Amino acid sequence: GSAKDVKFGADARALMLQGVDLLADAVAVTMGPKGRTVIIEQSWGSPKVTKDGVTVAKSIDLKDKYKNIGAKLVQDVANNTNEEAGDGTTTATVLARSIAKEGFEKISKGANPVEIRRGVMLAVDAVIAELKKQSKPVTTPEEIAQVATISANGDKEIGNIISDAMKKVGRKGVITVKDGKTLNDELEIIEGMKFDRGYISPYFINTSKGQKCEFQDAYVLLSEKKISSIQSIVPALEIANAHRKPLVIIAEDVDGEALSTLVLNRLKVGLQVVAVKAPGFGDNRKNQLKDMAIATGGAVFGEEGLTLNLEDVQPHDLGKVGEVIVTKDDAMLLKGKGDKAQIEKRIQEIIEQLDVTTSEYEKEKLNERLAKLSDGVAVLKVGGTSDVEVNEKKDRVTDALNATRAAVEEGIVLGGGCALLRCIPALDSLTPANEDQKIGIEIIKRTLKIPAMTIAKNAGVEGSLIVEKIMQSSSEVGYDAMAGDFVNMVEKGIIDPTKVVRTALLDAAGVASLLTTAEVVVTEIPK
Amino acid sequence: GSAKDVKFGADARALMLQGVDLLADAVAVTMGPKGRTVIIEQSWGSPKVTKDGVTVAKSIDLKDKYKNIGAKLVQDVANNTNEEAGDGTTTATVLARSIAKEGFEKISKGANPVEIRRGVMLAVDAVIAELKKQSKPVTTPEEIAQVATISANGDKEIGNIISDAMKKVGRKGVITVKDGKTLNDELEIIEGMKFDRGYISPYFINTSKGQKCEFQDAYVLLSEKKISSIQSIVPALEIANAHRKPLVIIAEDVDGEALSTLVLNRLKVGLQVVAVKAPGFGDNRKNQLKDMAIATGGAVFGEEGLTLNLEDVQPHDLGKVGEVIVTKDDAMLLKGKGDKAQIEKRIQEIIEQLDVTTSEYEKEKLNERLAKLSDGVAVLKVGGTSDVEVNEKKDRVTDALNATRAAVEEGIVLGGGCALLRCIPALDSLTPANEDQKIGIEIIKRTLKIPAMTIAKNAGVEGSLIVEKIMQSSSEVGYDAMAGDFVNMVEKGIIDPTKVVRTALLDAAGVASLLTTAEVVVTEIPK
Amino acid sequence: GSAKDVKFGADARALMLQGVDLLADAVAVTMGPKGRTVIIEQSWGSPKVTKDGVTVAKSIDLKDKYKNIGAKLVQDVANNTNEEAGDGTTTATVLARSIAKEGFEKISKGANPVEIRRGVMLAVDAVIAELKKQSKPVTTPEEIAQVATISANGDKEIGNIISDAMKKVGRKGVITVKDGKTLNDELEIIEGMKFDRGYISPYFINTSKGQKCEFQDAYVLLSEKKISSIQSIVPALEIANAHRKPLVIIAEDVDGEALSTLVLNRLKVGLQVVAVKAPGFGDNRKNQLKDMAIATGGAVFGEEGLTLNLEDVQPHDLGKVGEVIVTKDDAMLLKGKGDKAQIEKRIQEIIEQLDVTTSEYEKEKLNERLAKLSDGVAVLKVGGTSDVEVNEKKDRVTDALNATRAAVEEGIVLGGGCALLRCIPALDSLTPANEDQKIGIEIIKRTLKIPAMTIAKNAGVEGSLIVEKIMQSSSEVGYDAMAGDFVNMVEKGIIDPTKVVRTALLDAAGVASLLTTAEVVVTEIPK
Ligand SMILES: Nc1ncnc2c1ncn2[C@@H]1O[C@H](COP(=O)(O)OP(=O)(O)OP(=O)(O)O)[C@@H](O)[C@H]1O
Ligand SMILES: Nc1ncnc2c1ncn2[C@@H]1O[C@H](COP(=O)(O)OP(=O)(O)OP(=O)(O)O)[C@@H](O)[C@H]1O
Ligand SMILES: Nc1ncnc2c1ncn2[C@@H]1O[C@H](COP(=O)(O)OP(=O)(O)OP(=O)(O)O)[C@@H](O)[C@H]1O
Ligand SMILES: [K+]
Ligand SMILES: [K+]
Ligand SMILES: [K+]
Ligand SMILES: [Mg+2]
Ligand SMILES: [Mg+2]
Ligand SMILES: [Mg+2]
Repeated sequence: GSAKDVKFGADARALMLQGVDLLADAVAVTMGPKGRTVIIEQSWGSPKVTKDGVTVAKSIDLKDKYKNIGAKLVQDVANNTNEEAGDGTTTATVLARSIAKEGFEKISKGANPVEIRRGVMLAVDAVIAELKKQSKPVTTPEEIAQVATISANGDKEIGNIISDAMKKVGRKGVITVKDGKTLNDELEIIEGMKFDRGYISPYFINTSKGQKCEFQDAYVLLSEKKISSIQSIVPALEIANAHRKPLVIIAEDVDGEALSTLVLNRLKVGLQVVAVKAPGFGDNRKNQLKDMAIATGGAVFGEEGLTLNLEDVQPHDLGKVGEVIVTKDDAMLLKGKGDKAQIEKRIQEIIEQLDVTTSEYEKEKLNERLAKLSDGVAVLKVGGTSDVEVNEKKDRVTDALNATRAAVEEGIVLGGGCALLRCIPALDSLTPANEDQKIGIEIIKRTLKIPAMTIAKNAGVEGSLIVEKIMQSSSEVGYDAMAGDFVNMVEKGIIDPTKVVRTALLDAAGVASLLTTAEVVVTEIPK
Repeated sequence: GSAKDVKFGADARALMLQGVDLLADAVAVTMGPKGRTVIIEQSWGSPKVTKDGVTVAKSIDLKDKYKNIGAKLVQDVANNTNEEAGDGTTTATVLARSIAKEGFEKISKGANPVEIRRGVMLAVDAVIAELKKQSKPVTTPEEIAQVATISANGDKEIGNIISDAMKKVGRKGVITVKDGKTLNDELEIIEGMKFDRGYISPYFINTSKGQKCEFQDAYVLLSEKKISSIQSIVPALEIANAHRKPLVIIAEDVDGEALSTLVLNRLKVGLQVVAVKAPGFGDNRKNQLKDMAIATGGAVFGEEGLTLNLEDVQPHDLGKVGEVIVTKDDAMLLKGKGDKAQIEKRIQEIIEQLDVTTSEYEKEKLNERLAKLSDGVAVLKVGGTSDVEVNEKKDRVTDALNATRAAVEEGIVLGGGCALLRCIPALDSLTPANEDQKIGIEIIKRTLKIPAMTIAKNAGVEGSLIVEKIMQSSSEVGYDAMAGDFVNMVEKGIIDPTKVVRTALLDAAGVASLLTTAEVVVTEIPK
Repeated sequence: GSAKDVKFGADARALMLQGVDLLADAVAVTMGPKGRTVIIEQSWGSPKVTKDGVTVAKSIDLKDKYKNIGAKLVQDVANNTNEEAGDGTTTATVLARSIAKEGFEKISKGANPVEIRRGVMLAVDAVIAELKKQSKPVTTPEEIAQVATISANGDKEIGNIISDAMKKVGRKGVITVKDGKTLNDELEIIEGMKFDRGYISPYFINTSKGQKCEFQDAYVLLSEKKISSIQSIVPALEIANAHRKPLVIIAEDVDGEALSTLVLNRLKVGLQVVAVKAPGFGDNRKNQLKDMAIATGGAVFGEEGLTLNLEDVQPHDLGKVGEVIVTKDDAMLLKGKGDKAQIEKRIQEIIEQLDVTTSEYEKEKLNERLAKLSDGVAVLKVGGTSDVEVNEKKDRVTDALNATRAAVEEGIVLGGGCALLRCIPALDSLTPANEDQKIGIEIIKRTLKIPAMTIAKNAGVEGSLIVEKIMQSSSEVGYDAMAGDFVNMVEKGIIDPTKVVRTALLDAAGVASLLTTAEVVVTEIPK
């Protein structure tokens, strides 16, 4: 319904290329070890300093709508690369700009850009097959540290701390990045079942040094329903007092009558009890209670299908731990006495629940449940003096974690853009179906030198000479742009994940080669 | 009541022709195998790349209201062609522009454009009769693959996957296109009675390998009313326990009492039961329940007319299945033991229900029920690396499905615009009533060369020489613009549906010949 | 989504440096004893005159977005230095401007600004280690007075009054600044437990000379619940009348029946009673009541876990005070007769509660409770003839308290910028890893003379000659810019807190060295 402007052919393609060139020229300055940063103004306060390609891409829009179309398409390239792999967005941006420029140069009257796109995709398939052929799996934690160090702009402390976290909680474990109140980065390992639910009554503290509740070899009473009646808590207290053992009551809530009974028996006769609210909101709360029951060797009272009531409690029905810490903010359970076979069965059930899930919010919850049933979670606290420093370093820590996970799942190739450089003879061994497919294959072949050229150009040297000397060298030798040397890349640690490289190439090609099929561009007339 | 501007004659016709010419020049670049794409800016995000004619047409509005009138009329041409046939909108746009231009050139003082319109419609009737005379029915799945390949811009994989879907679910079956999370396209065939309602309680899972409920040779209890009381569910459980067979209960819902009984019997004694909500949101829900009862050999309980009660259930009253799969999001019934004659009677009743409806939404539900009763449905998942490529390919998959259905229902003619080229002697055999009808017949005769000329022009060659060489050749010889040679069109697979060609010609002519009857154009003053 | 402007390299860096330079040039005029003030217009009335660096920094925003980015970054520096330390924001501003300018000058094609940042942070670590080596603890109240005098722009009366406050309530005690209605500053020491709730009924006044209620050796009845009934107040009156001793009833509230009984007993028969509302809203009210019970040797009635009722009150259950003062607005308790070891246990419990707190709102509440239990609080009332004068002097009093607290916790170094000047040989004893780290070390080395140069430049002398003559002198000799001569800084009292100096240096370096890594700046289009 709105009035439209319509452009045809080379003028529209030139304007779209100007937009692509602006966004890629702003992104490409951040590539490699000698890459620089981009300052983006935020409308609500302090500006953001970043070295992340998708962050620079997403934060650029142009007043010219023909240039903004190309900007949005390269934004789609960088965002798809960020979603699929979590790293390699700058590489994807420069590859997409190169494919778009070389495809725009090759459009003539007799050219068929759709067949050029077909040739581009065939060449990308060949290059991805070569990348999977030349990849090797990660088998040492030193390779993990090298991947996390390269992906964090040569920061060996971030690589070492990610390697330590992955040593402790496992290669497929849960690691969460957050900010820190200290100048230095730190790694905290949370083992057992720790959840962020504190006390219900402050009077339950029996360790005034840390203002916390401390028991050893304690009974555990787990309730799916909120414990309200006094008759629902008297037999459990009777068991816990007749056996002379502490009692941790984890429930949905505890009302005033049961709280008054617990606090009276704590402050008057000296009963070792503590009440903790059940973590979670909804079905995940019930799943976490079942996990705690299996880990502690108890049964959950208040079942909505089994109807287990709190008035007939047996000593075998109660779970057992060998240490519990209850703080005002959180509570943890240590060395639960649950049966190992049932714990393994619950772990297998969680793993099989992970196979059918697509919401990507239930997967995180299930992974957290699996981690709490296993060696635990790792928290990386990122240090700095200001919020802008912490955000800039946290983007790099997230990049290193994503690249390390991709290297774990799919292996490693040579870093520095040399992996794409070693795939050129696999395009030289290709027979095109026609001239347009040949044009597309040559477009991809010329594009395969772009990441190494950009990394060398950011280092202040002539990238074409560097790429020529890499291609004249052996297959193990590439260019260390940090030292400015020609080195064995595996022995020097410059390595990339295979997944990141192929994700960047595929996501750049699929959009740029479709952008180079256009003849007419329709925009709205600006108001 | 708004102030108006009024234009007379040749200036108004020139402005409307400028609008028609702009829209047709933006649409015509997408025609043929060597056609290109159009990028349309979307206001909310990523732009849209398309080769579809009606998408380019509908997305163009002009600030000049006199040009916008012609643009809206040729939009109506493309939209009517899309509604009737689902393909051929670019052909319709270029035919409409040709008729409008030739009719605007032929208006003089002594001319009668209404009689010119009469001659145009008479010529179009002659051409449509010739097209139906020269059409051939589709009798091989190879022709199906050829039609779907030509309609999907020469993609052989889309044509092959549509041919496989149409082999499996039938030539009049249900085939639904949707997006895919994988780079490649896939075809999923859903057989039996699968609906979008999963379980009710997660305790019914007896196969945790895929988090699903798995039974073989199960009883089915189907209820049109909600199952809430204990006495509504106890006799059915008694029958299922006495005969020692599983029981799936498909109802409107299951309230807490019956659900508690079902879960308690599932967990404690080990009763093989599962509860599923009835699919649908109204009358279609009851129709689907009746179809399930006929397919499974049972009866629907709680019927509004028959008044069947759940408190007196017989073993013959329950339906039977050979296998039922109940997952979290869907449930399916396989190998129903219903009577074949009643299934055929229900199928015939559904077929006769299709002949007395025109809402185009109940028709889809009736076709889905017919597919679930006889052959199942097919789902084409379209692959790509980004959403823009997925949408661009999904447009062509939809075009190929529409063209294949049109070819099934009405047959095929020659592709490449040669079918319209072979209808010119039929116009040479006509005798006009007067001079204006002769003018209209000549307008249609000159218009009939336009699609082949446009297809050859987009390929980079001179279209007039190509059209002359086609008309000088045999009736089976046309121009392969993809290979750029002169071939047997049927043997090379370059074929079109007759319905698409005649729909495009009729829809272009009816609006453009009425546009060429105008003398005064009234617009609003732009505020 | 908004249209963006993008700038590259030296032009963007020049604009950002222009913003940094304007903000630092407005802040730097306030540095040192001969610094001047800044008048900031306030939109709701009288302007604000200030000598505080963070106040000038926070109150400057620019219409040019590229200059505003640098202004916001130096504002972040000053705000961080204000939050961690409470002083030294002008020093941090000038250090940040120096690091930003020297880093912008050193960027070339072959330069790597990230490694330059690495060298900057390594040099700052060396300088902070040297500062901690050359620091000495505060051991005399004369040093406290000297620190508070230097931090209050040479006002020896503010330094003397802060030294007296820290003599009376301790160096870790609670000291609160507020305005005064008198031209001169004054210090008020509040001992005992004084809270903000006066009487309830005006008939309780037994000393009309000050309109106050005055008892000596009084019983104290504390209630956690609202005393409302006759039975809830009768036996306390019975024992206080049988022992012939006054009664102070501190409760949540007193309803009409109990209040009528108390007023009738006071007016008719002459009962020495007074009712006081319980200070606080929430858990802090209950904690203050427990503090008063431990201090007075009584028990809290109406406990939510102990359930102690007001109908069985014993003489030992009541607390005892040596003197109570009750006025209209406040009430205080003096010489409570509580057991000393329980008071010490409560004090240690409060101290251990202070170990785990992060809200920084409960921390001041716990500190106020600890002050009301150990040694009272100090209030500094700032004098002046107008509100602008009182605000300008209150800023300096707050600066002096913050610097005094930092000197208590972390020690002192030489004032006048000489402490940073004595850390230059510790950078001369550093071996850089490469050329860019050498550049960063030289940037910090040239930056270390900036505060002394600015202090000397504000005094009207040539700062470079002063800094050269300081560095040619002994390690104890600096420049008194107030007297304008070279003196012994420790013997003249010109000393700084170590924490303030290291906080300013670290906060300036961490942000300026990250600002000097930028190559692209993205701002929004000004609407
Ligand atoms: N010392 C080095 N010598 C040569 N190449 C290096 C060196 N360190 C890293 N690289 C290469 O530089 C690239 C990393 O660049 P960078 O991390 O800035 O961008 P990216 O991974 O494409 O995207 P993103 O901006 O999202 O992180 C990789 O190809 C990596 O192999
Ligand atoms: N290889 C070929 N050689 C010659 N003509 C071809 C070839 N492939 C397809 N055609 C012809 O090109 C036309 C298809 O063009 P296209 O599908 O772009 O437009 P359309 O059907 O008019 O509209 P729509 O945009 O809705 O698909 C048909 O007439 C078809 O017969
Ligand atoms: N008489 C003096 N001679 C020399 N230097 C002095 C003298 N008095 C104070 N100084 C120095 O001047 C500096 C104090 O400056 P000023 O208090 O104005 O700013 P600041 O501490 O950087 O920040 P803020 O504006 O937040 O107070 C300190 O370095 C102090 O040692
Ligand atoms: K980057
Ligand atoms: K088309
Ligand atoms: K100052
Ligand atoms: Mg990276
Ligand atoms: Mg088509
Ligand atoms: Mg100061």
